[PDB]
Amino acid sequence: RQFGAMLQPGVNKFSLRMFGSQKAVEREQERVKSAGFWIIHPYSDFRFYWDLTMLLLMVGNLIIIPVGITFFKDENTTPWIVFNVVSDTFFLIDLVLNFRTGIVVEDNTDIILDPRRIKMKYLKSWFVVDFVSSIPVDYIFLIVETRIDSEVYKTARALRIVRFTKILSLLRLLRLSRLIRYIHQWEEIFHMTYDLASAVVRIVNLIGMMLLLCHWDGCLQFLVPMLQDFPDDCWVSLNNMVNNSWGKQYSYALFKAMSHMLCIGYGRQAPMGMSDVWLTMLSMIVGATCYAMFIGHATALIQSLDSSRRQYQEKYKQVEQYMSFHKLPPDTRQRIHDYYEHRYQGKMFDEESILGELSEPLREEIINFNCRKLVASMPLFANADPNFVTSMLTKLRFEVFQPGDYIIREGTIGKKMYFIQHGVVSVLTKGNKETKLADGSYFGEICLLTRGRRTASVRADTYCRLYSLSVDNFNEVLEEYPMMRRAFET
Amino acid sequence: RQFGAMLQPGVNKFSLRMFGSQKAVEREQERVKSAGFWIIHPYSDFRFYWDLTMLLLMVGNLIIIPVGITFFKDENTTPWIVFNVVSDTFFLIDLVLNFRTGIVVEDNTDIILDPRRIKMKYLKSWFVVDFVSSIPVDYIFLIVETRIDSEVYKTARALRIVRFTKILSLLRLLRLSRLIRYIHQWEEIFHMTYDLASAVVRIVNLIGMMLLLCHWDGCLQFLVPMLQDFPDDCWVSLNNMVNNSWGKQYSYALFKAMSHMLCIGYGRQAPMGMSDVWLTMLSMIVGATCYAMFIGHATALIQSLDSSRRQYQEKYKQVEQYMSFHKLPPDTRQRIHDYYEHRYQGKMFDEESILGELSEPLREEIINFNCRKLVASMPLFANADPNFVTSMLTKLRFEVFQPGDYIIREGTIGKKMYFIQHGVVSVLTKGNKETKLADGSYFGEICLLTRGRRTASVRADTYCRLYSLSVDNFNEVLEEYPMMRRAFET
Amino acid sequence: RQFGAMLQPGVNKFSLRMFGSQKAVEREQERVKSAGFWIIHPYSDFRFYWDLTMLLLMVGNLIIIPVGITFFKDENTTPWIVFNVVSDTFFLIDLVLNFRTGIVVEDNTDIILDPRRIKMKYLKSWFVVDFVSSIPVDYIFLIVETRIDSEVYKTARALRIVRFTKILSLLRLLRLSRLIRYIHQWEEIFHMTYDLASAVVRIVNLIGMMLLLCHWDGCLQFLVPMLQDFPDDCWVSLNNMVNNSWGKQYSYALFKAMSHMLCIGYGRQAPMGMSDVWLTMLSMIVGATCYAMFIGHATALIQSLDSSRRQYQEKYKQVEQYMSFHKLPPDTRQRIHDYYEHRYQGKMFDEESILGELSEPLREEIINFNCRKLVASMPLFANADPNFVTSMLTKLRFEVFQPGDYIIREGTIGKKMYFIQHGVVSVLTKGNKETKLADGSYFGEICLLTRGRRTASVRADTYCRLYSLSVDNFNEVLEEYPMMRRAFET
Amino acid sequence: RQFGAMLQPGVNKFSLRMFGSQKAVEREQERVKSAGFWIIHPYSDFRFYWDLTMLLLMVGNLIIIPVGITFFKDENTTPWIVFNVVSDTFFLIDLVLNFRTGIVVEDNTDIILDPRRIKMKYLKSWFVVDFVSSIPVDYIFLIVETRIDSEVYKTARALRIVRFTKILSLLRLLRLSRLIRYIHQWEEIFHMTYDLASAVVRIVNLIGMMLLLCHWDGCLQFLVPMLQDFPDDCWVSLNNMVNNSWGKQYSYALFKAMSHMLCIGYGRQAPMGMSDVWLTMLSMIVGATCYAMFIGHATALIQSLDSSRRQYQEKYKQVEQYMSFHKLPPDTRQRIHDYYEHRYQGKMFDEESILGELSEPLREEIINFNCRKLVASMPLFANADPNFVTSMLTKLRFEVFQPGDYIIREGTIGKKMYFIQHGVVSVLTKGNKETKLADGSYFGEICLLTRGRRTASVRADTYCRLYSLSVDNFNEVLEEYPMMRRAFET
Repeated sequence: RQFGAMLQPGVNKFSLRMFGSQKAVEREQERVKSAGFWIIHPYSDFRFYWDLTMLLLMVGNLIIIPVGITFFKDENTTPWIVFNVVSDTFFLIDLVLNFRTGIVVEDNTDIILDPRRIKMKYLKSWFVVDFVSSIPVDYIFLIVETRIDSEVYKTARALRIVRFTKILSLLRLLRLSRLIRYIHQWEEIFHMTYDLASAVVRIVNLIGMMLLLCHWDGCLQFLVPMLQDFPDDCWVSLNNMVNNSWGKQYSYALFKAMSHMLCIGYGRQAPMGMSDVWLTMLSMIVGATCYAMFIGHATALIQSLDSSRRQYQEKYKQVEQYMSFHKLPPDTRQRIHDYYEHRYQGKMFDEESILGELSEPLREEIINFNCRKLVASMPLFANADPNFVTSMLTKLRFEVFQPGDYIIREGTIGKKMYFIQHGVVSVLTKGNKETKLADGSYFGEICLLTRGRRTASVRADTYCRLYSLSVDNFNEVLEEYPMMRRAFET
Repeated sequence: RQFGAMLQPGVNKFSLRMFGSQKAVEREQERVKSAGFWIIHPYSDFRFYWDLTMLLLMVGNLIIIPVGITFFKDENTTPWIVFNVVSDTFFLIDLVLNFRTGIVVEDNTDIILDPRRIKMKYLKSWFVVDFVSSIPVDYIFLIVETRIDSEVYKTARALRIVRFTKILSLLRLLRLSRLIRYIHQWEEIFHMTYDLASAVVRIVNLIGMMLLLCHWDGCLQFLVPMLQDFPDDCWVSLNNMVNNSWGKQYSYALFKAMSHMLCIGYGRQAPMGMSDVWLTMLSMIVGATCYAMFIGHATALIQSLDSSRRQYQEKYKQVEQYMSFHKLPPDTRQRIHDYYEHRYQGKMFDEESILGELSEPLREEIINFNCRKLVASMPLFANADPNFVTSMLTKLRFEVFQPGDYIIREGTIGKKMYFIQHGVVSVLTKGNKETKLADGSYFGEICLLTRGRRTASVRADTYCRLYSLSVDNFNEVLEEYPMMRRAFET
Repeated sequence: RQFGAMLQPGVNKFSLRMFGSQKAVEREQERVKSAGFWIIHPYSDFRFYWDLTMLLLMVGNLIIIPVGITFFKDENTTPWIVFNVVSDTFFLIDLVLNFRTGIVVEDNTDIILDPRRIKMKYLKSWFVVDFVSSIPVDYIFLIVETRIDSEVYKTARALRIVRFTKILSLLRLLRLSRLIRYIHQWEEIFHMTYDLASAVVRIVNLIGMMLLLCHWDGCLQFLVPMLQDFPDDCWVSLNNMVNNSWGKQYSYALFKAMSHMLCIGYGRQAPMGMSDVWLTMLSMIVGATCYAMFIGHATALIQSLDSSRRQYQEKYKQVEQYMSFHKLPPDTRQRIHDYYEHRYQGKMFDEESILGELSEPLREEIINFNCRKLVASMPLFANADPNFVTSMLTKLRFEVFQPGDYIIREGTIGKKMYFIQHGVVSVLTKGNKETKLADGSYFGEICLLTRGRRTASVRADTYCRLYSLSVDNFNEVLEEYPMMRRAFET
Repeated sequence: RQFGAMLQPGVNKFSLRMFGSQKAVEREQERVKSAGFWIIHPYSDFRFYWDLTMLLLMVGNLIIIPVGITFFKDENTTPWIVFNVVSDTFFLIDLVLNFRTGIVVEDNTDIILDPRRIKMKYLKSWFVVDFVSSIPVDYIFLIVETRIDSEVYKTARALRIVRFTKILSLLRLLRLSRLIRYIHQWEEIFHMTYDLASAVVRIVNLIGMMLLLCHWDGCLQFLVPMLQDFPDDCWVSLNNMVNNSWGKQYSYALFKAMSHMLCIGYGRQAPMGMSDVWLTMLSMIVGATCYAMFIGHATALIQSLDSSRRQYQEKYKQVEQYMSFHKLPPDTRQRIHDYYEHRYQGKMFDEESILGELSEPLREEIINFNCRKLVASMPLFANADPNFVTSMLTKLRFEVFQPGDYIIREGTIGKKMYFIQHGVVSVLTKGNKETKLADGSYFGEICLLTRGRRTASVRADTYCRLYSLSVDNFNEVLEEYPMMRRAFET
């Protein structure tokens, strides 16, 4: 009874992350607990360990089945039959426990209590191939022949029947369907892989798929000549590899299939019999098409890694052509380039969209973390309450000046007041000699309470990073807060 | 007379879909019925079955003509002449009924009653090649020779004349023009294919076109050596395939042409005579260029299948670089990632454009289906009339909070009221212990009629999916409806 | 004197198009006539015919020079020296008249009267290579040897000197610089080619460039073995092509170079001497890199032909994922698909940008051509003056309803009035039986003068294409026109 | 002591550019001068010359190590040991001075005074491979064998031990890690290379990397047969290259590796022993995959050079489909094309974004340089002060009319006044005969002070480039300046 608890998802970094909170974990735990009979939750640690063992089984079979069919004349030995029957039992349990399982759609739990509803969905999608690739069809074929024909050994049928055994045993490698199914599942369901698109994981997927195609192709290149008992014009009988060892035969047939794949050649020579020509042609067209598609795939998947730099390069070419179209002096043309490279750093983003997409809690977390220590330094705001403070902070603006600008103009209208955030400025006066501010200071206070002319003029001494604060936004926030609208006059 | 009714489009899932309503079907039915003489409507079931038979004919001819020209020495037998003449009659009827047909431009009916207007358009576009590829030009050439030269058998001309027969019979495979024409027509005119761009259909189109080019190339590789009567340096005479059977000759010449196409080799060896070198060169350059273009095509057509996921990946890289550029704590950096993955689910869309593109009926169908049961639950709105209801519902906003947010802040200005749509929240009070709402409830009613301070503060206990409802939009809709503007005070 | 008039641009479809008006043609005619000495205007018919003859010369030389150097032992005959000297005279006149010519930058006339200013620019860019590839350097080398060495025939130097003649005569094929220069000039300066990017022209450019590289590569593959006098391990001496004819030698060396280019093989065999290995390696790497770059080029240039359809496919995938994310009934999911396919027709555009980019004259030409006959049909507007009419028409909106919509709702607020433009609607009333309007009618008049409730309700009977006309835009235009603001009340 | 000054960055075009101002240069100079012990600033001329010498060393070793291992039987001579020990000393100093160095992150100085903090970061990243590739591991292996085994010469171990010496000496070519590290550093840190993405530099990087892979592959193809002492089926022993010279052996093994890379063939023949087959297979798959990835890379990097022209082509195809969708007369369809080609010149930009991205100083520099001489020409503005002038100039608009437009309409409302900037217009009157203005004039003055009807109507006689100036923007700027609001009435 207590072992029936692993069949429901638990507290685990993967479940916790994909759910968000332990409360959500127990939530589904109960959503499954709506069940009467044991239903496997797809995220239940049981099914994860199941699928791990079954991934090992599927890979072992897809690698070992063809090599055992084609090479190893008289393949039935005391082992390899234990192997096929153990694999068949595991995959039959896979077939059964496949009906009684939790499906997931849209990341929304689809656990379907109705066995028929899950059974119907499985029947539609994959139960047919899983059935055809679960039962040892070759063994039941051999059986319905051994009983019917006593003279099978004496008759030519047994040779036909051994050829049919070797051909029908090839069904077992439709389990590639389950392999790709469970891999896609436990890679997109997997979160640490769902991130970045995991170009490493995806390209290793692709390398594995090409290597498997090439290895099955090699075993095929050797199966088809063998079935016809090595005619005098099959490569196995011109390369004189009839009496060789299964290592050399496999290695060289894999050589041929990989030649055809990369379009580098045929092998030691060019096909000479009709079976060779048609196999070479099928393998050339399939291998070369698949390889070129895989490489177009990986090329696009790599050139999608520098997207946010290609986009900055494009936006700067547009700035270049605007500058040209107005024929700007090559002094301003250099100031502009400096400013761009020192604002977008070879990577584009948008502090307006990327804040119109976030929710209000996240908007406020970023805004607060940015402007807290800055706006808290002023006395006229730090004394107010968080309502007014963090309803004002949403009017701040980002600004990246350049060494030499007149962030303020002497004796001029100062409609906005600035809050510095980085770099260092130097306020200037005709009378006063020098003064500086940096890394969290604030200037321009003479403008907020009353409008007039600025008593100074500051200069960016390095790449300052001020935070703007206008007055129209100010008094719009202000008229919402009469409480502090009254007290500012004094 | 009654059979002249199939020449006009009818009620049919394809016609119904491409027209929209049975009224539109009878509409055109009459637009064609503007005719006096039988005019084929391009969508008339007659022309569809016509084009089906003619597609079968064109494919049969493009596959059977070259193989019959090149191989089969003394090709004229009791069959194959019946074949050419039946094909010629069908294609001549195609030529005639091609003038008297309905053309379609922009999906706007172009049925042109004026025979001259349709005849002139056909003359301009394709009547010339269809004429050159309809009449058995080789037969009339042979005839204007048999009568003129009695000593044709005795003279060397007959050998010249049999070579010219075999060359001029090659015109019949300009019907590829009609094949691609009718396929493009009955694939874009076809709607279930016009959807998704039908990558399956398009890639099968491309595979068919490459296979046809490669098969014509094989027949050419064998035609050109044969015409010169197998010189001692043509592959047919070094591979010792003069006395072979037409199956082996075809299979191996197709082998060579496919080698040249994929750039895997020449064949058994490298060309040795000048005709071989120049054929191999023409075939190499044409095959390799065409194959590489087809594969660039299919690569782009496959990488256009994950567009709406590549675009989410790009937008998230921009969020990454915004986060970096402000150096956010790796707690907020994780909250943001969670929110994104749980709002755009690896697929981008825009509920603002995708509603500014739809018409007003569809805007209202989506808005209604979304917010009906939600806004109907409140008593203060369900009692009003659809005018006010569905003129208000256009101010609702979508919002996806995160487990732990303070969707409401305790004792704070509640300028907007929320309508929940999913998940589950938990209102909280200092005095009250607990309370919940979920899956279609509504809270925040104390704010609409009168403005003040919220008596509570709620928390997202899971990934809530509330629907916002402000008050400025509210009273803007309200001042449009004085009827309910008066009654809300009580 | 009168022949000095062709040196200035004239009235011609190319000049007329690239200038806009015959007044602009005479404008520049005078801008050049600012000259004292004959200056060639780059668009002067003289320079166009010049460049045509010179394009013929450059192509003839790039094809004939290598074939004459490598093959044709003892190449100096009574012809071919006339050929080199005529080509040298034409190209020297090209060098001279290259200084005295009109340059063009930004499509802004750059005709520079100052000979020094044009001379300085030419010196910087291309005068150096044009000088090195104009004078017969091999002839002056031969001359400074014939005079210095009487025993040249007797000495081994003459063999060295004939090798140096054959190598130094290779300079003449730097005229490829001029070829690509003049082609880019007379293709982008050319307008009918500057359109569409002329994918045909550009891909033929690329095919020509690959064919030229491959042909020079063939001549090189034959030059380098020959210079060493056919060592016993050069392909020319294993393929036994020493005593062959220049046709076979050229054809097969071009074969080899094209093999290396496409990466299909080497030739009859694989290199065996060190010169062969290093030539084959240089040619493999250069040919294969260049070919793959050309094909990436042409692939992108073809996949840039269906841009405005790929973009519709992307926008519709985003509509698909919006529909999914709200789980819409598969009835609305089909209405939406119908509307999209019947509004954007598989091709995206933006009637807002494409009207914010045009000038005001073009804005008014399109707006007028669209809405003239429609707005003129109403009596209350046709009686007003073009000022009010065409200041109102800028408030019209485009709208594509769908068979079955209630374009008007019965007894409802009709804030906008519609002008039909296509399709056919059917107004409905409880009392009135039926009525129709189509293809240029207008309805909804009861709303403009006075606001109330609509006395009817219309339905889209086919895919109507109405033109909206609101009342807020109406009275905003109205308050600008008091003249007609007064008279509407009656 | 004074030599300890080069260890800090100085005044230099690279430092000056990457910092912005000499004040910033001395700023960091002091930020480093926060140090007590000599710390290498990564931009210190010392480290730049260091890295130059070390780049020379790394390239020399990556080219000379493999060629010395594989060929040159009995490689230990009086030279080459001096070479390995000098290289080892330089690279060990690299290892030591690697701990005591300035790191840079985000272009923000990361100079870390704490030796442990820099040491810890280096330990994490690359100290491990740099240690494994710094010490002569093969020499210490040989030493711990020479002392232990006196009978090493007599025993079979010495042959094992010479094979292990030749294998373990291969560690030294992990310095490719440092090579790519220092190249990426001194190419992105390098600014003149960081511009344009420097497609030239990047493609030369890629060509160098492919050439190095191919050269190591050649040396490997020769190392692996040699270690097994040239079995009777290694290409070195079928191509009969055992007794050859190291030049021929190297050149032909590089031939083979480059064959496998481009997928052109194997070599003189196809592998025959198991070591040959497996090397050829490893080299085929690695070389072909890497080459195809490099070429996808370079293709995308070249097709990213015409981005701002591809984007204009796309925007114009959208204009084409808008024109079609409204079926415009092919006169307007030509006017529109002329206007586009003469406004966006085959290159797109956005004078609104590209001015919303710039700071306020740069906004004002471009605006001033554009409109200074234009707005200064008018008397009513030039007499005002820069405050009003340059607060007005931000309302100017750009506009490109077309020869024949009525920039003004006769006797019409002239809500905007124009400032010409290029081309030439011709004002017209019923009474007045003719008049012109061009290249910096100004017209439309009768409208600003008082509103009425224009007394004239002008025409674009060429492609004018006026600068618009509305009146609503005018009086909005005006009500901000009462000073000049009063004086305009007179």
